[PDB]
Amino acid sequence: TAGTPSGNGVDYQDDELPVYQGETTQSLQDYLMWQVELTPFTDTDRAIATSIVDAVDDTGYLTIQIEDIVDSIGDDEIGLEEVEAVLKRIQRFDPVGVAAKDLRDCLLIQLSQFAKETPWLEEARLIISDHLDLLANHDFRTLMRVTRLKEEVLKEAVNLIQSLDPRPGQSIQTGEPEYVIPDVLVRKVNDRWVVELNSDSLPRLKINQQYAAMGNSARNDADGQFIRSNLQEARWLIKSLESANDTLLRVSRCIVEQQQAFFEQGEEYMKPMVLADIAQAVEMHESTISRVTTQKYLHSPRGIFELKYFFSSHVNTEGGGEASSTAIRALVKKLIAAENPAKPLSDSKLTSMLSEQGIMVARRTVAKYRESLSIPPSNQ
Amino acid sequence: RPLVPLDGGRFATSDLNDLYRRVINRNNRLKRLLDLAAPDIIVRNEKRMLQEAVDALLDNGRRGRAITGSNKRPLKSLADMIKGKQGRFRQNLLGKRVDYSGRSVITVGPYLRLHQCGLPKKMALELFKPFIYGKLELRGLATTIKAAKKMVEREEAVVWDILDEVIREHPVLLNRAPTLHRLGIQAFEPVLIEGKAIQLHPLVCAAYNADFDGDQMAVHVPLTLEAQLEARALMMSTNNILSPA
Amino acid sequence: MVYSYTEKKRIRKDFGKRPQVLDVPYLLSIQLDSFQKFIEQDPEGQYGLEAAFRSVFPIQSYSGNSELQYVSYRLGEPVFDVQECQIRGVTYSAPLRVKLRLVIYEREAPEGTVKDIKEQEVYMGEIPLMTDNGTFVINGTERVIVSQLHRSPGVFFDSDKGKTHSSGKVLYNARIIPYRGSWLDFEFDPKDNLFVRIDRRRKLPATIILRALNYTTEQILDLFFEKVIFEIRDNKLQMELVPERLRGETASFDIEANGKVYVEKGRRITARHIRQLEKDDVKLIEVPVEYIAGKVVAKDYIDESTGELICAANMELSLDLLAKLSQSGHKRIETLFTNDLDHGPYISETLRVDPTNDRLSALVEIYRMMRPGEPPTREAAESLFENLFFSEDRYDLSAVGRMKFNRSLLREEIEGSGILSKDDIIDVMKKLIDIRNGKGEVDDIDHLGNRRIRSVGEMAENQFRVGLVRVERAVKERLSLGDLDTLMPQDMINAKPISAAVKEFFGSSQLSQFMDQNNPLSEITHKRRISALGPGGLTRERAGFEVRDVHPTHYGRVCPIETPEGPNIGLINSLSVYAQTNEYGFLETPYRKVTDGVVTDEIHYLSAIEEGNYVIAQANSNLDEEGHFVEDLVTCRSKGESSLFSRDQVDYMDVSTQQVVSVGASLIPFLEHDDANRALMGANMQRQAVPTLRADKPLVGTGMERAVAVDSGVTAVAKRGGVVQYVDASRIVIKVNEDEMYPGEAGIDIYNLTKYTRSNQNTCINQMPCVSLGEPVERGDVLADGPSTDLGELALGQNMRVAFMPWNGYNFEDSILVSERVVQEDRFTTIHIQELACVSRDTKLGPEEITADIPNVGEAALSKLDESGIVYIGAEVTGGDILVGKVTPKGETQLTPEEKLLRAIFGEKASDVKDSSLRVPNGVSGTVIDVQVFTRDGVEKDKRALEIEEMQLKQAKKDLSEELQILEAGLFSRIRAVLVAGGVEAEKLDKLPRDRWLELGLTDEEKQNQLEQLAEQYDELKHEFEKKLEAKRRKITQGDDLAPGVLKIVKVYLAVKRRIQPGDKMAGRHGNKGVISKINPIEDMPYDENGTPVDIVLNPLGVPSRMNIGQILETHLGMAAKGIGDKINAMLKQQQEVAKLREFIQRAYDLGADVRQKVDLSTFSDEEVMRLAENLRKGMPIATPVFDGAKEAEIKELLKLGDLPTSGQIRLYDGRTGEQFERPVTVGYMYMLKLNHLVDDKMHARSTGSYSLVTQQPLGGKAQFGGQRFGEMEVWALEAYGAAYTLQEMLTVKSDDVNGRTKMYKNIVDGNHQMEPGMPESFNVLLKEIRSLGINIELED
RNA sequence: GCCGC
DNA sequence: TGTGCAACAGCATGATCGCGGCAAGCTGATCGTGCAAAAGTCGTGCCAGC
Ligand SMILES: [Mg+2]
Repeated sequence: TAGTPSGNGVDYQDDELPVYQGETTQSLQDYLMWQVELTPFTDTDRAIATSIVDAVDDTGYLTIQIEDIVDSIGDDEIGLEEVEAVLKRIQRFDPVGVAAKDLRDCLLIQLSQFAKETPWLEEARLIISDHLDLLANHDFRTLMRVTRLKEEVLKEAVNLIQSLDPRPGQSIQTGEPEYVIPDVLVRKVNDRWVVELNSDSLPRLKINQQYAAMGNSARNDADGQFIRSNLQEARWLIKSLESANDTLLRVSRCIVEQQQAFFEQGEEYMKPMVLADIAQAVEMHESTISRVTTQKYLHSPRGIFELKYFFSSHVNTEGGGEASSTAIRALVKKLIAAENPAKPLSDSKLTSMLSEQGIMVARRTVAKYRESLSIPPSNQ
Repeated sequence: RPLVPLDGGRFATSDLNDLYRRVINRNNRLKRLLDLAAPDIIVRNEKRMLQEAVDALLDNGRRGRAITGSNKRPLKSLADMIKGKQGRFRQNLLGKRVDYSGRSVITVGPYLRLHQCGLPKKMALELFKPFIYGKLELRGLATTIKAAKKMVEREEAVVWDILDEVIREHPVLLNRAPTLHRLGIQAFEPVLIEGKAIQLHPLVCAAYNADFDGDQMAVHVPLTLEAQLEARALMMSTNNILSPA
Repeated sequence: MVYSYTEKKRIRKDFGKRPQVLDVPYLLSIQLDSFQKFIEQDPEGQYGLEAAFRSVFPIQSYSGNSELQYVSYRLGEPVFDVQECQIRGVTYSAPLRVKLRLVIYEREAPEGTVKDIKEQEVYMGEIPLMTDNGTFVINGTERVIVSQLHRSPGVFFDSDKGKTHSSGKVLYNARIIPYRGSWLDFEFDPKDNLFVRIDRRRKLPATIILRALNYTTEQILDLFFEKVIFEIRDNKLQMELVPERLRGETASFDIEANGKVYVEKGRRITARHIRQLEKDDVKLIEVPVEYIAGKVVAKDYIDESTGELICAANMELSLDLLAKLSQSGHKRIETLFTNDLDHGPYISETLRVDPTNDRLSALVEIYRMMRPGEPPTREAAESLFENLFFSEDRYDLSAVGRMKFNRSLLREEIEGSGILSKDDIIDVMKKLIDIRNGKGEVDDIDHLGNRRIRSVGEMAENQFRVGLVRVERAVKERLSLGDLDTLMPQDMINAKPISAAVKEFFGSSQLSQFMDQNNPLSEITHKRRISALGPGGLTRERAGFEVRDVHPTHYGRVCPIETPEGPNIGLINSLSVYAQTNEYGFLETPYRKVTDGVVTDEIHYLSAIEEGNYVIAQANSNLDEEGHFVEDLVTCRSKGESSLFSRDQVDYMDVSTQQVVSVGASLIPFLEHDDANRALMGANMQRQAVPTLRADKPLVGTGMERAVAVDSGVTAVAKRGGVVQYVDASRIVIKVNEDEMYPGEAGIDIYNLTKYTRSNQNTCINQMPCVSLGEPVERGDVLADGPSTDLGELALGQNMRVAFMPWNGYNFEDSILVSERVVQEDRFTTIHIQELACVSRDTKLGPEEITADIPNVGEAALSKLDESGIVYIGAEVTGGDILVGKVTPKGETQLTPEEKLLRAIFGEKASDVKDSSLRVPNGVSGTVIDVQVFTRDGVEKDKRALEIEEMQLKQAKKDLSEELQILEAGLFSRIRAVLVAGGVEAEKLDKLPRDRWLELGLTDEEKQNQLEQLAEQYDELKHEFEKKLEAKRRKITQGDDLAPGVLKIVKVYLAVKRRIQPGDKMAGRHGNKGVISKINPIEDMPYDENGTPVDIVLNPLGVPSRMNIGQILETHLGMAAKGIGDKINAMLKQQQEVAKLREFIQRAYDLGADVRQKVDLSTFSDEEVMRLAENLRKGMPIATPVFDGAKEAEIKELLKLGDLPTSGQIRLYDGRTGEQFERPVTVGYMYMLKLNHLVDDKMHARSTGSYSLVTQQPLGGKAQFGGQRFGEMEVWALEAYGAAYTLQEMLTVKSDDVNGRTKMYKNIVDGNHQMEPGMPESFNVLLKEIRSLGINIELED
């Protein structure tokens, strides 16, 4: 290693019998319930506040309906008239705009708490937020005529709109778990692309299991011999770990030899690898190989980190033989990305171009591929 | 008995869970083998091993050697959790870490009265944060608790004025780490000072067995009408002048 | 000559009085010698991995007709130096290459071979290398490895103090320790029977181990006891005479010699009667038959008539048995001594204890006893006994163990086998038996002749061996299944175990730890540190009072001052300044030989036993010009004692008084006027001082500051110094003198001075040059000084003007009153450097990118970020400012219409990517100092990174082109000389480049030989320089092979200044510590008649009860030194002529009472006198050695020469009122240190934070925002007061009441102040834990 | 490992 | 006068060994299986909006 990162901060409970214990953390709802406790509320008001705080998502939005909140209470004199009042009180909390019904509600609540002398407060308070929101989503060229205002003033009214916070309530959120990957199966580039299995720790577990179980057995302080108590348990542990490691290594080897085309040259050279294809390769059932490849990750210099991605069973009735949709999806992404400023990319036109390239795909099949991670560039 | 998390998404089982897993595995294997009409020797071996696993779970290190984990130290059993200095009785209960607590080095204050002590103003505004929030919201400076929290975070001058009133008549307790006697902790009226060290009256140093060559004390706040009165009536320095020995 | 260039600049006035026979050693050679004997190869197997390789190899598989032949090894060149390793966070190591050959032996032909494959060397593991200072950079740290003091292998005899059975019975035991293997014990029970404890098992009698060596009881009886012959012929029954043994006995009957009475019956036994009997030559004499009744037969006499015989050895005889033996024809009967005067009944009783009389019986008995499992089959026991002892692999005494074993048994030979033989156990048992009988004595276990030292090289060798043995095991198996095609690399090279063991030892070990980097002296003390703990050592609680005591053999080996205080007292020690280690591993100290009545300058090193044997004189004993003692009777140490002896009686003399003081203690002036326990505190506190903004020399020293400063490796020392050519704040270039040079390529010296950098304790290490320009430099001179160093002298504090008086209660107890002038002048101000790092790793959502743009963050936080998104170099950051901008991707594949709307109004990401950026932690104020972006190979290089690369390569070419320029200048000079020799155009030739087209050809010889060779050398030099520059450039820009997950690493360094404050802790070097109580304005401090105020006020009450008299003497001597400096400064102000200034300097230097230091300004240059005077303008740096230094009279005459009061006390005035203090107040100069204890690092306050998941109780400790623990004694105090409500509020809410906490917080915010207490969660956890047992516990109503 | 006892 | 009973010494085992604070320092998971049963998904074709 040319350079090594510094060790990440870790801790463990010392001078405490239940080792490592734990640590409490603050969340969005925990921080909202803290504010509920410190504001003057009645018993029923506190109950409603807890009910609507429980329904706040991580983004801080209100996933459940107000009418559903009223239904949940199931109490007389708890109609939506007072549920709305408690809801507004909660919305005016430290993450301003939290617990909002929708995007319009966030912006309307956020704009309420301002100097009231903002240069374009009233220009964007309701005219842009509470009305013609879809126009602001679009270019809003006609919005200038709709609001009877010049484009110049709107050019900064939308600037203020963007200055307003998009999704309030995810700022207080911490985010300590980075969900990093150890990449149990590193693979490298050689004259034939060899692959290896790291983090096995089987010899490490073997040595520790020896020094503990076989160590106690070999220690002649105890009468007799502990040849069956733990000596024939460490062997089972080692055998289980080695069997799992061998199965994983063999399956990953089959995947690599089949998908070497992906790693070589361009990435989008995936074969539609079905579970049976590797099942016959290892002479083993597909279900056992499948369970194995569910969350195992490989480290690639350029390739994606995920065994399941290679399966792509997408014969797609391609012209010569078969193909894979994931490669077809990458092709569609690249084609749509590199187009004219108009960028038609019509699902009929895109399908015709793909068929000319040799991929006989239906017109609607390309549309589902595009809608998976993109939007039509004014193709309508 | 939660397992410990690891880098990425991996989880490591604590020593309490290892004993439970061993017991469950042995019990399941014995139960399955008992239905197969296995020879009595194997059944006896399995029964003895299950008995040993249960004994290790209840009190590891008894009747034989002690089961150890990945490293060569015994696994903590159920009995290793309720006994000893690190046990709940001596650690969690009979002694506890507490909120509203501080600590720093002590210096001498010769200008101090006997009932007074010098408190760093940076320790206060943290030891007395809820009181400051209450006074801020009571005087109309802050309407919501969020506003008061933001105002305290910025430490404006009016916050310092409010803090002084909070410290106007609220006794505080100072304690030195080896408390051989009750004179180990004494009550004082805090005096706000600019600095980072607690100023201690020279006449209580002998009772504290304290000197100004690196000693530190802890600070505790009695946030109760009863606790404040007890500090003023029982634990103040001007109260305990004669040694109760 | 007399003084070096660096020492002529400022000469310390030594007070000496005793010449030095030898100088002081490097003090870091130990570590260097050990590691050199480790990595370095040896023609024999004496030292180096070579010994381990020969111990393991050759290895052959069982019945494999296959061998591994080993031939040599080689260590590779490291890919990074120490600096790059330390900045990158990697280990500084070297690749290990070993050449080995595989030979296949013929199966058909016995002892014949068919194949022999000698392929090239193979690579296994990486060996960490120690730096020139004796440190191991592993994972970018320092990690010194501490030496260990353990018991040497051998044989030892003890007596357990004779208080075990409470009967007053002393129990003697013997013990054998090998280097590796099982142990052996011999013990005595209160019944006096031999017991053997093998490997700390159950007690077993010595007869079975005796018989397991094929020893029969009869044979054993003869060896165990001397036999006496009883002859019964013709009913006479005569007795053989042994007068020597017959010392104490009662004559049961008349004893007659040759028919004449010699000793009557019951006649008193007298040494005279025995002598008279021995004088008369007497043959065998008759005795009463009844006496033999108590005798015990030794042999087993056989009856010639029938096979029946009395073989019952260890048994007595009966009267009827006499008739049986007479009938059988037994004329002579053999019986053992049976005498108890000095000898005693042993072995035979143990024989009666156990009846096993066969080798097989003993073997099966020991196999069953030591291994209680399956019974053996005549083979398990036979194998086990060989495995226990005398096995080539399982058991081995070292060469030290064999030497000690032979020495303890008084054997002429020193060398021997590594395993014990049959005779060794016999000799040990015989010696143990004799010890009880009276001959011999028990040895001391704490004697330094029984305690050995292991350094880093030996431990590294041991760990390498375990990796070898581990790898060798796996190697054996694959030889069985290995075809001829198989090659060594394919013969289970197994580089994994060797490297794993090596890194395990070097990284995670008890004796491996970070080196203290507060000061150079602290690093030196850590490097020279001896520990009794560790793997082979003793645990803390297992130690006792006698182990931690000062032993008389500690004299010149370990200082009796420097040691930790609380738990580790007496278990961690330091080498004395002159101590050295034996090849076996025993501490030595040097002494001067004494021949006749005159000492000789020859020096011998003696171990504890060697010193004890001779009478050693004291260092402070007066001598004559010829070397003869001035006083007849002299003080000496003979055998752990001290008394008066004649000068001739002495055989050796102490080389120096310091011989008994550690290097750290050697730095305490007037140490002998300080209490030893108190001095301990001063020596310990000297290593906690932090270097300040500017180093200041001690005005009062001991003369050891230069050795510590130079030997620590902190300064820059001229390795081959010539003349200084270029100087800068970061570089020094020296033009080496031509008197010594390496032929070819000439050469210059380049030194890259270290700038501000983090230390292990977060302090700053910086180097500043001491030379100006064109200055001559000799070998070993100091060019630049490091942290806390001044002109090559250790300078770890500052010189304060101190008054000793009480000042209005502000120095009560140990408080220190400091003036504001100290704060204004930035004395005691330190720089602290911190390191923060940010790493980007690929995630399931996707790669983690580092960018300047950040969602949901205002422009204000991005003001200080670069285009990449990193704080600008030199930015000042506080609070929670953003250092590196990093965003992690989120997981989302269902585009909700609102999400599409959010993406429509806002950016494409719509702030979906979360914010995980490096922000400054609260309480941390720092200025951007250095950014260290590292990039993965293949990924796009960071925009900031290319700038770092450009700076790197620019510096590389800048420091590389100098040698090329010098070489090309030399070549041009040679060409110019050649063209001058013929066809010289002078300035015309010099104007045209390329030597004016090489000056055409001129003569044929010049064109063919001179010009052609010059052009060839020019081209070769240019090509070589270009290739070297290209190689350096290619090395600079390379992809960083990082961890598979890791994508990019960015490191940020912050620098802060620590202002001096009252809550801070200060100390002198006499054990006088204290914290600051007040910073006083300048007009309030006491001042003298000239209006000069003092800087510090110290309490006089701290001196007399501490016995810190060195404080006062140091203060007086500092006053004298500053007075002399003041006189010199006054003379320099008025620009007096050099002659009288030189005269006054000379008068000050030669003052004293016969001091050894002789300095004359006569041989001093006139300019050098001026420079020296300006250097000592502040004060004269006096030096008083440890036990041989200045006296009161000398201090007084120095005070007189400085025109100061002789008492050391002056008149002082109150700064607030102007009144004169009644009594005179002592005023002078003292060296004060600032320790690493600060209120900022020790001020914490919490109201409410996070809590542990278990017990629902707040966390503990700062850096975690914890609460103070209210322990058991605090609760006892609250109970004693009667404060029930305070205790309930501490025990319940505000601690573990989950609902009570929130209710109390709400009440306090509402201004109610009502507890409303509930039940703690810890008690619920306890109830659940108890119920999880079989016990039902409940709360009744 | 260190600090205050 | 030989015999049975109660008191005692020697040995093995268990339990305990001060209180606060700051650093630096770190553990993994296993079957497997084939098999249908179930759920789930992909390529393809629908009708409604522009
Ligand atoms: Mg103290």
